[PDB]
Amino acid sequence: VYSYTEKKRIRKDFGKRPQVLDVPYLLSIQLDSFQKFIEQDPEGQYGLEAAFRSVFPIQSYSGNSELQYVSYRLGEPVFDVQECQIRGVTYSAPLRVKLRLVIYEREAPEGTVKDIKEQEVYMGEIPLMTDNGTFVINGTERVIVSQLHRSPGVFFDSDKGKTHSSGKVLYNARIIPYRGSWLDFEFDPKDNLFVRIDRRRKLPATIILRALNYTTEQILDLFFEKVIFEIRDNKLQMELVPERLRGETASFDIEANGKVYVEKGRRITARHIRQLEKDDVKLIEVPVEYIAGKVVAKDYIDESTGELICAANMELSLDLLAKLSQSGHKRIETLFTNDLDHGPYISETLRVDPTNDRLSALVEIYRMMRPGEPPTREAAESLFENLFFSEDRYDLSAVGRMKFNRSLLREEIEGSGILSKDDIIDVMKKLIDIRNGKGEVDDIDHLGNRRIRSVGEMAENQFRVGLVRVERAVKERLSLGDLDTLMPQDMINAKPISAAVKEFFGSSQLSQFMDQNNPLSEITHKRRISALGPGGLTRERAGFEVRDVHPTHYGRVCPIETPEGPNIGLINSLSVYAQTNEYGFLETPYRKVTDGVVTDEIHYLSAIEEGNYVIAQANSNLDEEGHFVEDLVTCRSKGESSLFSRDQVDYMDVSTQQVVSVGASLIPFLEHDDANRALMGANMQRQAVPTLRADKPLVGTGMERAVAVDSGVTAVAKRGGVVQYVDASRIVIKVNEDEMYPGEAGIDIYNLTKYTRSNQNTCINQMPCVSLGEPVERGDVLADGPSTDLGELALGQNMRVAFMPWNGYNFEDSILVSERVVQEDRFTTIHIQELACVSRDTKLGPEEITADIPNVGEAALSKLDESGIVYIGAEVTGGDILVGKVTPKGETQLTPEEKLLRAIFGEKASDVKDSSLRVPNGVSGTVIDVQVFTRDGVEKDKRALEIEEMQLKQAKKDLSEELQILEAGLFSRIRAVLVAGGVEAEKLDKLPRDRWLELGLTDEEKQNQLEQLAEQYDELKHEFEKKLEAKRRKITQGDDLAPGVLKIVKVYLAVKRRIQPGDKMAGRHGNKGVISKINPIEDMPYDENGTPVDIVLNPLGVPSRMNIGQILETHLGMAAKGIGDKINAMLKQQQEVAKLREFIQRAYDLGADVRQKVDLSTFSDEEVMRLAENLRKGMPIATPVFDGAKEAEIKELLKLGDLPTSGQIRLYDGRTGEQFERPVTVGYMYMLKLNHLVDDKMHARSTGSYSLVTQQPLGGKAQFGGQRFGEMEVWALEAYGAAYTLQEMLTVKSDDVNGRTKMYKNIVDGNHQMEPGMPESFNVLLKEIRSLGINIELEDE
Amino acid sequence: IETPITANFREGLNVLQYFISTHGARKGLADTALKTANSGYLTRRLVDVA
Amino acid sequence: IETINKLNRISRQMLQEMGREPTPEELAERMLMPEDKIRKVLKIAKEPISMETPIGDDEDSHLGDFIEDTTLELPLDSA
Amino acid sequence: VPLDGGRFATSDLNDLYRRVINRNNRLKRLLDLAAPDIIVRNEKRMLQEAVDALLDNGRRGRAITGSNKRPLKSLADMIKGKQGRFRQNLLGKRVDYSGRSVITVGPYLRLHQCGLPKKMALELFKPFIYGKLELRGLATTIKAAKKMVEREEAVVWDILDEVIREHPVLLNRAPTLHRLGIQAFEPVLIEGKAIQLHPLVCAAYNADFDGDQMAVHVPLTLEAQLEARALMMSTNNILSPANGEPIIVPSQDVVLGLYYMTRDCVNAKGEGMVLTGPKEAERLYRSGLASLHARVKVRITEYEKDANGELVAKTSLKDTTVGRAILWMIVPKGLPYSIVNQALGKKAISKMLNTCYRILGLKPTVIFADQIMYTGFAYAARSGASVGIDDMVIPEKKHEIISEAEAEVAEIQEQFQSGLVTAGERYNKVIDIWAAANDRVSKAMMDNLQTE
Repeated sequence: VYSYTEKKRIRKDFGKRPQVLDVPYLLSIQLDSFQKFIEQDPEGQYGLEAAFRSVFPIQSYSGNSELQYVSYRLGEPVFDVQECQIRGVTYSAPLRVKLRLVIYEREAPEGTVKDIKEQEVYMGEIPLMTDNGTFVINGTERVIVSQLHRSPGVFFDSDKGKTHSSGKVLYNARIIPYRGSWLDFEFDPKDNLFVRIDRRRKLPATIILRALNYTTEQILDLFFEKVIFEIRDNKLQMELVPERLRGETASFDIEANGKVYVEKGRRITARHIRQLEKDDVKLIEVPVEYIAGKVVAKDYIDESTGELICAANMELSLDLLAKLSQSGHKRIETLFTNDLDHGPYISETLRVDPTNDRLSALVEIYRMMRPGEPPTREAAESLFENLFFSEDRYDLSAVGRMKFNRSLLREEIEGSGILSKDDIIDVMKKLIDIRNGKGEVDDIDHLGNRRIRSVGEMAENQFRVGLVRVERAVKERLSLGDLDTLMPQDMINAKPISAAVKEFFGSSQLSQFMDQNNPLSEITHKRRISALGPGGLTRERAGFEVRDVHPTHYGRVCPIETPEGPNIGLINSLSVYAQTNEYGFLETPYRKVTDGVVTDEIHYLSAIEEGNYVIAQANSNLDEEGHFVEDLVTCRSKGESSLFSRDQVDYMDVSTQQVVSVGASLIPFLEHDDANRALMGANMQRQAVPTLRADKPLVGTGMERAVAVDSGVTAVAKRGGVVQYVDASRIVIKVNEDEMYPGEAGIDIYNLTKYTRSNQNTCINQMPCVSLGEPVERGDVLADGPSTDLGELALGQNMRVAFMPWNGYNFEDSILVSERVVQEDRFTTIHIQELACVSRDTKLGPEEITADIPNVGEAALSKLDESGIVYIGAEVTGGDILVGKVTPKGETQLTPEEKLLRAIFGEKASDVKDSSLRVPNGVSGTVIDVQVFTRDGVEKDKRALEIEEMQLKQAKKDLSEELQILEAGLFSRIRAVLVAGGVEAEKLDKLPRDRWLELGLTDEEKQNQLEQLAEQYDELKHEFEKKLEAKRRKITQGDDLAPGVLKIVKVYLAVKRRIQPGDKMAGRHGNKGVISKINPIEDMPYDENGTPVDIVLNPLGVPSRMNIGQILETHLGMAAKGIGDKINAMLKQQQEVAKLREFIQRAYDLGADVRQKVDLSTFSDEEVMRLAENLRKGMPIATPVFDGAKEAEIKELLKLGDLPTSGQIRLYDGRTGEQFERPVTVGYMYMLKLNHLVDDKMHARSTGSYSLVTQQPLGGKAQFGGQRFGEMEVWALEAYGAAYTLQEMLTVKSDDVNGRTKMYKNIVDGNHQMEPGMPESFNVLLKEIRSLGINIELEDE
Repeated sequence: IETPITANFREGLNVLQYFISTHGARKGLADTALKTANSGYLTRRLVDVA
Repeated sequence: IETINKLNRISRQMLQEMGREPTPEELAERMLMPEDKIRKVLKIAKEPISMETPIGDDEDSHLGDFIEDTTLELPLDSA
Repeated sequence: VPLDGGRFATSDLNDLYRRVINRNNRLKRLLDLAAPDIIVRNEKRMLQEAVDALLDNGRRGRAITGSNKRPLKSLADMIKGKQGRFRQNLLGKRVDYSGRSVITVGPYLRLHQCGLPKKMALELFKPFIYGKLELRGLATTIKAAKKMVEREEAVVWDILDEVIREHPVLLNRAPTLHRLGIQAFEPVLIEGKAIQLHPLVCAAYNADFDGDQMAVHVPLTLEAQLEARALMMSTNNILSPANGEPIIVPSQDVVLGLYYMTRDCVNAKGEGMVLTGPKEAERLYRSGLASLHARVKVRITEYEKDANGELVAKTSLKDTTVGRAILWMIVPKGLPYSIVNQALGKKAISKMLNTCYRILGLKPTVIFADQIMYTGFAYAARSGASVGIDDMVIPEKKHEIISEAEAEVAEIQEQFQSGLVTAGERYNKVIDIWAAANDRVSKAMMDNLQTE
């Protein structure tokens, strides 16, 4: 049923809700981004082929030649991931691209059969992904962080609050392209419409319409609705739709085939418009003054002569109606104007804008584009076609086109790469409808308005940039000259593409280093979603309302995961079950519920599909065989809670464990804690360093099994088998012949490498823990990593907290520890270091490495080799020679006193300088291994022989072992041939193995079989000699080194970092504090058994720091370790296995409403003994998130451990021996060790080297420096009665050279005088003032 | 908005109110992260003339 | 500058034809030049680095740091 | 300057002053020959743009781009912007002799010293133990004293212990938003690589014990020695100007243990028995046959100030306890009996320190506060408080509160369908009902936690 690693040991999971299919693969986001990018597409509208279709084919200006594209392929990598982890030279894979050259003819217009050539043109390098998930770049593993930007779409925004304080509501429209000019439409407070094409200056609305060759009547026909006014010889009669007089005062008597309907002065009410709709009145007699004052639409020309009586956008008068009546134009089509409901504002824009045709519009548009140029037509028209109607220079993001069609309410999800003329009209009509009050302003913080920038999409962007950086020169070389003898191989370059790729992968602010502290922080840094990037959410203009979490982030984005301070919660991380679709949005699964019957099938929902209907939550009570319990079930309706009936429930989630990320959900008691300390828990765990030898934790979740093997830190078995050999450096396996590959025998040899370096200076071991050969299968654990014990994560280890007040030592959130933590190397972390050697050629002499160094005694040279290198494992001390180095010296120019000393004593002091590698304030330790790089031109000179034989021992000897494993089956097949050929049973074991080919049998098929066996042995020898030469060739040629440098010697260290009495280390709920000095086991309290308290915490920290999970976590740890102590007490006697079996069965059936029925009766006796040896140190508990143990279970589970339901049993004093007045809990809980180590941050200086400008006394980490003070400390010291100690800090110890020169002489002679002189930084200030060209002086006193 | 919490930190609360409480927690964290710059520039203003 | 441009064009053509890094031994065998001269020309040609060079994301880490002046000697030697 | 990797470090000012002189020489070459006027005016406004860019580049709409794809920084940007030649090196800059480390909780001492570590005291008092070692004649030259101080013999630590005594050293914590962040104390030789600090004066630092690594600044000269001596000690500046109350008052484990220590209740184990002497009362408490909250009749010797500095002894029958008698034995020769005759808690210790600092003295007030924090650290560890799930309680009233609340919400849902309930009236009704419910929960919790 379960895995064999869970047959070895298993824990208790309560599970008050039944679960469906568990956590998917954790790194599916980072891997699929590439799998959609590198892998070949048959339809080809994906990956690189999208760029190769968008750019290629390229057509030159002459048109006589072009370039065509077919496909691409990838080659095999030269170096492996292990050699690129050890040394590291640009781990990638070369790209192979075939191209064809098409040259047209001069006489024929389409002579494409003139010159057709096919060859290979090199592109550059493309880095692959170590499937574990690390970008391997030159020995330093990295990743890149996924971005979070606003994406191409048409959503709206409101402009209120600060600007336009008169009280005018103004909106705006923003069209978001992908590569081009960002389109902006905004409003005006005097009821107009503005256009800001790539915003620098405002433009009217109708100029972009008149630039598209539009007239006035076409605009008035498309946008406005036209009303025809008719005249029959005496009157004015109109064709009025009756639902148009809403909110208009009637100023005349309405007589339409009956009585007077509406009185003069009465507003049109509901029954009046109802009766006018029922009567179906076609013609309404309106008076003269109603039409006189309106605006006509068409240009009503004269039929007599042809002149313009009235034009468009002209106000009517009393004489104009008489002229139109005498002219015979009885079809006055007056525009319908409704100021309350409709918008006549584009007619006001036509009133403001004086432009008439396209020629008057394009001049103003081209002057708005680039001022300082005479206006032309062809250049402006070509600029318009390349900025608005182009495809190669203007892309529009087909997913964004689908979003355009969704926002404009269309039915076609596909589109072109250019802007059509109907889209602008539709978005202006939508903007007018929003201005009229029919629309709705979309908020920015929707999840449908942000698109995930993954690895592959940003790689597509960088590939497009690097290809536009080459294709211009490609077009120039096509239009350069002759084409017959010129080949396309020497035309397309390979430097800019690969250079842009390597500079983006090694210079971008998102491409940063990893965090090799603990693998949960590794997963955190993997699936991290940032907001800052190439023009994203800059923190200077950070969204004040964007920073607040949106209510649609329920189940998509983890609400609490950020570091406090400058990197505020804008940068987040996605949740557990949520993945990304191929469009680029977030989605989460929900299960199907059909008419109350809860089925099993699940489906994914997008961002815009959540706020439409009922989404149910997991804490509702569910019943057997499908139906519900309570009639009132709370759910989520459009982002709000509601209480309703049964049949309205549409969908439902699977379980609660999803709304937080993995770093929050590893905390089992998050549901009993406040959100602030649960936010603080994430950046308390993600900087934790594991110890040397930790144990199995107590309080975990069931999701520790995922983040394990699914992270990738443990060794994963490929297909299983039987383990043949077990060692602490190498393990092998014998795969069964049923699952064996049909080609040949496959043996999974594991060349595991221990103790590799990290850039956070951590120690990594992968701890081979397997026993002798057991049958293993797919998905097992073979190597427990540096923070895992038996597969699952062992981050730290549990202590015994008795939070009780002490004599001033547990004062304000501090920690008292015992002396038993030092004895068994508990809380011991190992920090290793990396150093390097330099050796560069000079103009007087190259650098050499000799052990013979002048003016150095033999006591410091006895630790070195004959070449001058410290032995492996030699105990180093600060002030010793690490790498011996001589340096050629020039001319000796000294004082005559030292020359007199040289003349008296008589030392020659030849030109050899002492520039050997020494450690400044050397932290002592142990050298791990010395790695020395060699030079192709310079002889290696005797040093790297031993590490060369070590590289030969990790070489072919393992291949010789694999060849011996294959040779065993080969000899078995030879024996199977020789037995079946003839009767040979006693004359084969006595003869040697090599004396078998000389035996000649009869002429039959066994002679051909023996010939094929001899040819197979010769083929195995010929295959062995190839990699026998090839491994030595790779070791020889794998020494690419920086120019101008001869050789580099690496020196490692190992400190092992014992416990200092002041550190930074805490629990999991965010109570960060400082451990005080170590009190012994004698002063600290104890119990009735005699065991002293291990650790003491803050007693008043509990009600003030609002942490509740601490107490029941302590009770669970105490009860579980009491159960483990009862198991140990049963183990102390040679006891019958039957009552132990009953004990384990009752301990697994202790829960009443518990799930996960343990298949316990099928274990053998040795498996029960191994389960007892595993549960020796306590049976661990597993409580899921947002589903906790009720206190009755805690009481009945600690009553099992012989406790009177209190947990506070008789702490005795260690100083006087008395008993306390009220007892304190002596329970057990779980805590972690952090990364903030004491002397790595602590540094202090006395002297050193000074800088250039104001001599700038250097400081920092590993620089031997100190601390300055700002102007705040200046104000603080001027707040006192102190006058010139601040002035001393200003000049004397800072920049006064003669001042500190006199000061050091006063201290070394015992004078203690200050004598202030002149600050040099003020002189630098005076010179910077005089560098401008104005006078400044010092008036003499 | 209408419905408050029903349980407390001891009895255990649900997922919905826990999602609601983040709106008040992280907004206050943003306020105490951003208000210090203005307070510091004001206490710069007051000592600047002096 | 002419010799640097010639060696750059030959190195670009050699990386285009072969497919790996332009090792200067083949350049010395082709252009009949000594190897130390090729090392000297490849070593001299390098653009200097500016005095600001923004490393970190904040506006605190710039130059005027990690570079020291060796003319100002120790006060202990003067004592 | 050449770097360690052979690279060159030049400035952009070199590029500006190179291009200006280049185009000045090109203007000289154009003016020494017959040049067209368009070329001459082109060279002139190029020279104009280059000189005004060398003066201040990048305050108009367009600047010089194409150095390292970053906008260019000129000579005026060292002064004008955030880079700030003034702010970086003129009113505050980098100074020698300092150090910082993690603060560590230990009282361990009297109030005038706070736990400076061993190796930082060796490193920062190093020229001092050259100067006071070369004079006494335990070394020939200072170059031999180099070796004698890196070999680290015990006599070097003896001379260092002679140097460290009577030397108040400044300690400040960034940021210093108030003046009490900087103050001086003299070191003591401890073991470890972490600094320590006096726990009672932590209200003046506004710091919690989690880290942040505050700095230490050493005075050198004798005038700086006296400046660090007189107006830097916390006994000399004890009260802040801003409020009408001092900020060396505690609110901590001291106050919690003192409130547990001065509390009384009528119980068993020797109540109401009369003794003469509070030292006899504390001896009877330490003998074991007593109670900490018992009512014990102790004759209290009460003093009272005269008109010009004398005392009058008045011993009578006063109603007191064991802990109040011990706290009366804490104070030497001072405040009347009405001070100690109340439940001493949060405001009461501030009232005691406020009357003590104002009426009687300065140095007995420092000793009195030191004995307060001593007896607080004693009776806090004597108290031994704890927090469990059975300590905090929630009664059975909460189910009735939730039932009445959901019944009134159901009444709102029934009255909403009548057609006379708007959104604002229902919103105000929900606010009023749930506010009354929260007040009823608060009053029930107060009435159930003050009892039992």
